[PDB]
Amino acid sequence: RNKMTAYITELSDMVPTCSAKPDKLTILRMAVSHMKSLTDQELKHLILEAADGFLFIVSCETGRVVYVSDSVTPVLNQPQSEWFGSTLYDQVHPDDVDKLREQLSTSENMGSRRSFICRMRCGPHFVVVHCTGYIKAKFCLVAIGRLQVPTEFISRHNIEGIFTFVDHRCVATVGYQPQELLGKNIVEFCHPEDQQLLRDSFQQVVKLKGQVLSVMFRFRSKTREWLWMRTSSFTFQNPYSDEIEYIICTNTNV
Amino acid sequence: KETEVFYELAHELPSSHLDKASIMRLAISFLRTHKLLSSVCSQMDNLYLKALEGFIAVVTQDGDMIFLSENISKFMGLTQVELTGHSIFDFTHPCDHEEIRENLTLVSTERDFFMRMKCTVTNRGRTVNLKSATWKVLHCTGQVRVYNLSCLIIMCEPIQHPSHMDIPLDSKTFLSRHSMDMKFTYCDDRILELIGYHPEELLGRSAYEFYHALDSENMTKSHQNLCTKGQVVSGQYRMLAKHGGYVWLETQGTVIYNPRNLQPQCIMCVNYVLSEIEKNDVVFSMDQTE
Ligand SMILES: O=S1(=O)N=C(Nc2cccc(F)c2N2CCCC2)c2c(F)cccc21
Repeated sequence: RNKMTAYITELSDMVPTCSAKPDKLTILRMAVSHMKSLTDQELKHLILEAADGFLFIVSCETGRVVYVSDSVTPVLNQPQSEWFGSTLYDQVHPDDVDKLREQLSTSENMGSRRSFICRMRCGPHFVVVHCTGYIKAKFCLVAIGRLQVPTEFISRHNIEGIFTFVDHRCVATVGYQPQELLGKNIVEFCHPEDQQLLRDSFQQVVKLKGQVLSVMFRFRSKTREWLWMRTSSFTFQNPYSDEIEYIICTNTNV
Repeated sequence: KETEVFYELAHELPSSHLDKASIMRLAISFLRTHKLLSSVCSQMDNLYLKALEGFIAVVTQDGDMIFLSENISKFMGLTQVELTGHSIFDFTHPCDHEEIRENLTLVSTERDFFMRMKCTVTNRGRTVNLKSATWKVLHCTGQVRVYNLSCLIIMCEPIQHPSHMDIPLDSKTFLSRHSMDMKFTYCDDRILELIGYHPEELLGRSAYEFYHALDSENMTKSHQNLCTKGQVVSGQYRMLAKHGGYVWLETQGTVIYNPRNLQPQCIMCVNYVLSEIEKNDVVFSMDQTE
């Protein structure tokens, strides 16, 4: 009984002209009148609010869009004048048309559904868009496309200390091409005076699993220069087995 | 004499077989949702709903599901009428509740998470009573919005099970099997045409050695989700290509269970190739050095 009374008072609050307390039999009739006094676009608004998506109907034959909603402007910063009168291939990264051809094909898949990711041009700037839709009536695609969320270089090593991954910024920081660091141990590029130090660091990073340790040593550049370098390093662990996949270092000059 | 106005409320409710408490619940939830919609804002609803691969959920800061789109049954079996007005915690996995709470409160308003919701529909398409309800992982993406009270407006998409695929897969997609270690145990031939690796030279290899380091934080996160809830959708990441460069990738991971001993057997991954090989002139790992 308490919950039905609470429902009655809540419905009394939700009706304006009623809050301005008429029974319950009366309260329901006031609510019915308020319902009679009052859709579809309310779904477009919730969808744009939740996923930053816009609806579009294109043609499965030529790709020409038969309808684009105004929601394409807050999503892609493009007016309906651009989309309308064009085809989806013109609004898509040139390396996706093949994919698009496979999705806009109705040779085997009607009323079938479609789900695919593609790069759409916005504002040349492209944004990743997840498109989910279905085939309709020759045939059209009704879909919704939604959006979604040098001083150093990163490197990966094995337990020994051998470069197994090098990010390109090394070319600017130490001068070597990535192929020149890959395959060789990091101790090889270290000043001998400092080598032991570096080794001790690589001996502790593994024994201090997951923790970050910072060593500093002289790195031999391609120009044969002793650049002082601060390497912060930690071991990466497999989330399921806790086994050490590799040692991740952030080699920073100065 | 009795009251038939209760039937008139269900008729003007945008109905017949409902108890009085349910009609109250639906009316009050509709009015609150309309208040929020007047807050956000200043036929084609069929197209907008049929084109969705998920359902819209407007949930208050206290967990009250004040709005659910009509297609929710199509993904969850539980209908719009059965759930509207009820707490989300009464229909989600307890181990996710706290996470749900963290996404319901509060400077940024974007929300992107994975929750486990009750599901009474089977892969056959039949609907099942509420007592036997499996857990379905929903990728929920949306916004927290303060209105005059705070709500969470999210789109909740299920992650298609790799066995039962209703969506046509284009040539830019390929499958890969993994252990819970994420080491490769099987891969499609298409990878050779898409990234350049032979499906055999990848077996027994840890997938953590083949993606660009800058994406690690993403991957591990996904992995944990994939091990905690059974399914996950990764962000956009880079897998290092065979002969230098990398390829952009988004994969849907699903933990497969052995139907006989009910044990986690493997992880199937549906990898969507998002681009051609980028920076193919640059080598990144030792595996790229032939
Ligand atoms: O580039 S990859 O070597 N990294 C892959 N995935 C991966 C790696 C580490 C942790 C993880 F959680 C994952 N997942 C992504 C979501 C499912 C699990 C992957 C893949 F799934 C297929 C092909 C090539 C690759």
